[PDB]
Amino acid sequence: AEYFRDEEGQDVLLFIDNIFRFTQAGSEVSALLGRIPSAVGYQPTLATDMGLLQERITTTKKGSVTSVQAVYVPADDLTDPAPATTFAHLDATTVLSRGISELGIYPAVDPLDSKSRLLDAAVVGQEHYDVASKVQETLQTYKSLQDIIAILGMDELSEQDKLTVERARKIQRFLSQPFAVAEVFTGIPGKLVRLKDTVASFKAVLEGKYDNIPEHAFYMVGGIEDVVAKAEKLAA
Amino acid sequence: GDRQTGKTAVALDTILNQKRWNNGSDESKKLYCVYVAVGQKRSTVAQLVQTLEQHDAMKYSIIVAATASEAAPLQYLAPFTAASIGEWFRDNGKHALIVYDDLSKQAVAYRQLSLLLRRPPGREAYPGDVFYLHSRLLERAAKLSEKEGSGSLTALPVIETQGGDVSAYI
Amino acid sequence: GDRQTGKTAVALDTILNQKRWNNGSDESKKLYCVYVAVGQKRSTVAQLVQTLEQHDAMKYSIIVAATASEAAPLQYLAPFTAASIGEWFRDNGKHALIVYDDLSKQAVAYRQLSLLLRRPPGREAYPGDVFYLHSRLLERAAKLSEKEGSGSLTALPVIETQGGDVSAYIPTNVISITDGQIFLEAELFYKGIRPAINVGLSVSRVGSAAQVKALKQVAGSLKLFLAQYREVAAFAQSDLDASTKQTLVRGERLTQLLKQNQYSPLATEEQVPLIYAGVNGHLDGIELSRIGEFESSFLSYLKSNHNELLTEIREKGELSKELLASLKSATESFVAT
Amino acid sequence: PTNVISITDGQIFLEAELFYKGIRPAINVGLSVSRVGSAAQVKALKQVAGSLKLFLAQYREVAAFAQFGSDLDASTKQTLVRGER
Amino acid sequence: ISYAAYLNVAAQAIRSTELQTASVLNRSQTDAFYTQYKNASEPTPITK
Amino acid sequence: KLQFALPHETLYSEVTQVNLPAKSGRIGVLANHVPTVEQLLPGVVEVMEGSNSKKFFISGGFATVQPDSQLCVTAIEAPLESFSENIKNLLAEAKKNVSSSREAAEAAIQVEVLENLQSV
Amino acid sequence: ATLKEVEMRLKSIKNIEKITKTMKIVASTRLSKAEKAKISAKKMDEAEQLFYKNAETKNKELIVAITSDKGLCGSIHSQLAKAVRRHLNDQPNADIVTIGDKIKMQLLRTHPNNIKLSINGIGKDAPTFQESALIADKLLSVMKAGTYPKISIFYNDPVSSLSFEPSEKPIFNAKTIEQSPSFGKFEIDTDANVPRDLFEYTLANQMLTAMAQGYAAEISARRNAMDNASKNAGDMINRYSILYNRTRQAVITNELVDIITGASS
Repeated sequence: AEYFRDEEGQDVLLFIDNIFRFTQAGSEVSALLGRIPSAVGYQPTLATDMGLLQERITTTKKGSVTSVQAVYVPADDLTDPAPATTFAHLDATTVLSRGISELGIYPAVDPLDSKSRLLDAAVVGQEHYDVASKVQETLQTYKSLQDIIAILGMDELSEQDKLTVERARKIQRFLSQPFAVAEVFTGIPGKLVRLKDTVASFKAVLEGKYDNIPEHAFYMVGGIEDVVAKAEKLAA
Repeated sequence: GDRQTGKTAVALDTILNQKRWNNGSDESKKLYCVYVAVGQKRSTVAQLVQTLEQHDAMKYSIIVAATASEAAPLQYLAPFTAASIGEWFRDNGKHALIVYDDLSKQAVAYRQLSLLLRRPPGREAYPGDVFYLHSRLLERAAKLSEKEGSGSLTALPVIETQGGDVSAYI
Repeated sequence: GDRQTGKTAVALDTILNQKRWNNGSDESKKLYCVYVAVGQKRSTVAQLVQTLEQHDAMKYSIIVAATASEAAPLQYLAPFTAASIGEWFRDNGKHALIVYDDLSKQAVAYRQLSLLLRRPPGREAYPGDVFYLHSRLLERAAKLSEKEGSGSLTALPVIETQGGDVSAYIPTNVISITDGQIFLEAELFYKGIRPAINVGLSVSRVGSAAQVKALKQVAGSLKLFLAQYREVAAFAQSDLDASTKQTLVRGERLTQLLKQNQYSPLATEEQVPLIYAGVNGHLDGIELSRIGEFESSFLSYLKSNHNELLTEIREKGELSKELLASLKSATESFVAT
Repeated sequence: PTNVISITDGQIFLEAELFYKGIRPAINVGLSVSRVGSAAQVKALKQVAGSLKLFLAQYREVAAFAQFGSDLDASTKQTLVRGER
Repeated sequence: ISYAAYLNVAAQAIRSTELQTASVLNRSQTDAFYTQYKNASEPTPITK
Repeated sequence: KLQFALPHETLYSEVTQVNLPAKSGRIGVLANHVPTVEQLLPGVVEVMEGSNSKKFFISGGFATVQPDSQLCVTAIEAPLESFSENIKNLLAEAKKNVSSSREAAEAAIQVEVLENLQSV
Repeated sequence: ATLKEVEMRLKSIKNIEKITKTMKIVASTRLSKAEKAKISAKKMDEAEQLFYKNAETKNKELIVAITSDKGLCGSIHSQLAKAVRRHLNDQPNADIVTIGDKIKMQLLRTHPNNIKLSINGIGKDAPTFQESALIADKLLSVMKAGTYPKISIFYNDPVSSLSFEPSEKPIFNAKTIEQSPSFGKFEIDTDANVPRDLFEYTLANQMLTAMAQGYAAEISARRNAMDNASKNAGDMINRYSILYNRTRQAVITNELVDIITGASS
């Protein structure tokens, strides 16, 4: 990766699979070396090995290596030291869920469990942040609202509340990208939507300009431009 | 508190507030603040440094760095060395402050060292002299008797508690 | 799964079904089974052997035996040695099934070796490189490339849960390596559900990729129905909603249906009909006690009346709408009687 | 404790919570057994205390149920009242 | 005989088409007891 | 208007003529009628809203012309068609029952009801 | 040990969550029937109330109360108990007839003299006219209800589908009917003993309605309570989960240390 970054000056993206099995491998080598297995078995050199590895993953003045790593939590014990040490090195976490995939939303991202530390009013812009925050608040309120709204009845929603429910369900559908690799796999042409147009799309939805286009005309539909077409097809 | 709850930010705000006081001409209003970055990513520190230099707070402050990459004995020696600089200020009779961020990662460093010296593990595998390290470090931070100078060295050691269950040895 | 709850019994059922395919000439249908008895009493294995002889399964069976008396070095090498035998069949392009039973006793033997060799023991006092042993063993099971000749060596490792513990070091490692799990459950055993498999905690990472197309067609519904039955299971204990109650009727009948008298496997060409009936919900109209009698009777009714259908299901291996139509008619007719 | 338990002919567990509950000396007779039966027990006391065990055992079950505070039948409340005294 | 006893009895008799909804039949026949309390003191709970 | 209300049901709780069987014989109400209170006996009832008429068998109740012309019948559940043979068989048993046993009164109400049923 | 004792207790909490969920659902099922009934009953009552209003009703004494034998259906039992006690300050010498074991027990403590009649075999069943009629009949015979020219009944008005307020109303005696002035703006002479019939009749009609209102409030309260319980159980699950996880790690660490210490020698 570094040959690409340093010696070909090009941005890279390096996937790693399970870092649990990275840890397990390291733990074994420690034990083989006869060194005292540190707490919860893990090697005493657990921290340092990650430290070297994930500081060779950085933005140099000539390139930047991005790395996507997979964290196989040990029985979902985030409490365990090996995940904790990993999370310290990690900057963002993308938390795919199967519930989301079951809502037919591809990407499978669980939006209330995906967080980055580069999400800020400064780092990604105030506008971007505000748009994100509103959408997040919308989703956050929507989920919580759906808990007793579903049970009690959808009529229990106020005009404002169902404005939010409508917007939320429209957003929820709007999230799904029929993306290019899975053009075949879902069967629906891909959508690669540029960053500027992503912000723009959510601003408009926040202003509820497409709160006249039903929620299922955004299902498996890309950005704002795309749902102009789909709006037309919905009518036609 | 818990990891990256803006863990860094709390300390940063103190340093920032003590810009007006520190940019005073009164030597009794001079804090000389040291940020010891232990077990922290060199990138993150560089962003922090840039933040500090944006608020031009760097000119009254020192950064000592012992990043995650940097080896465990260096990490072990990082708080002790930093405190010496603080004592020079202290022994100017001038007020100082030192933030040991994260002293919890220093504990892990001393743990590593102890284990690698094949010295017996203590509770939670942190050696029994983990206490000794911390007590020696912390009690070297003081505002000396007025005769010996009014040089403070205020300590804010930043502990990253996993689980937030503070009934934990470290 | 749960300790000696006929863990070996669950395994043995498969071996018996391999007789049916074995009888057939095709060597893709000749899976040459290997049961690898690790740390097992000679009497217990004698009973196994005797049972195997009774079902004439010995004529493709191999019993690799490292008995309880047989020492820990033999036990350590016992799955590895067995695997090598498997390579010969596989290399010949044939297929075979190796059942490693149980790696839990293999682990202990390795523990005995390591501790005695004074090597530092890993987590839960089981050697540190026990993972390395298991990973080597369990990755030898492979469906080979067509290029390097299509062969296979199916494997089914058996792990004995120490009081149902699945968080234990030896289970956790193995769970990661394996492509599926089957998780036996004590409540189910007690509730007379034999097999006592808890299908919620059973998973397959190969799943539907292999299985008869016919059986796939008539069992998508089954997954969904059972899913509801599980959720609405706890609603079984008063004054209950009609919707839930309908689920309970369909679901309970299904639960009885998946009971099978152990050491008796069923022919797929008749498995497809039984599930089909359930899919057509005609079993909703059959009393729980009478499910069992119904089942055998339905099979006999199909055997006399619609053995054209049975042969069609078998040979086509797929179900045409016309075949499902005729099958439904047969089910209706039987259900009426 | 494990080693001793095997060696001995009885265990006489005292429960701390029951100390606080007001049995001082405390007891915890669910974890107290003497499997050498009524041997070396005075004959009179053997006769009288014959169903003392049954009452207490029933009391133990009943008391647990009573804590859940479900609508109790009179038979359970006979036990409960008897047990308490 | 009490007026409300009279109507009750009439309703009960009238649910004797001959075949009627279960809820009607149940609403015309439910078991109960009356525990009179003489004081504390109390005549025994007995079928109302 | 009329409000005809049962405990378990409700009927008319506009109704231009109502014909009721009462302790005052039989009463017919159209528009304003005197603001009477009469206990209704077990009855064969006709209720007409307009000319359209629906006929009810009622286990008795109470009748009250409210002084605002809101007729209010409150009565205990019996419909005519729902009641309307088994009771006649039952009555034979109940008559026997009068010999042995309040039950005498019960069977007495039942015969009154049977006669009234026979009327339909 | 710790780990297992945590785990069994956590299993208890899990079972509790499940049960409190289940109970809430079954309560909802029952609630539907309760509400359905309550409309029909209330309609009948309203027609009588039209009489009492227009009549200008012009209202030892009785206190009647309604709760169920069973508990765990809101604070129905004890909020009503407190409010009975308040109205037992309002009439110390009143004879309390308690319909329901839970209200029976609490009041029985405050005055056992005042407990005169009590009724069992009602609480587990939905309100029914047959019951109401019999209770009324016994009230007249046993308590000589008409002698006490004030009657008051307590029940739970189901204020909102999420609420219940214990409520009371006064049953209108034959004395009440008698001294109602605009009674005379309803025609009767002396042909029937309309006070003595209507009194009996409204004793039951009012009582049935009160029971229906009460039952609906009770079952709704039971649903509400059992819902809030499920939430509380979840929190306890989470708390024991953290304890379980930490406890598991600590045991592992302690065991490892012992082995290591042995190995070191």
